[PDB]
Amino acid sequence: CKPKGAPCSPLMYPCCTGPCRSGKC
Repeated sequence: CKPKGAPCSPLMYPCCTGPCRSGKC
């Protein structure tokens, strides 16, 4: 799971905690 500060994609990179904050966790 993508950690805080990392780039998240609601499609391919789901944040560990909570939803993707529009580009980052």
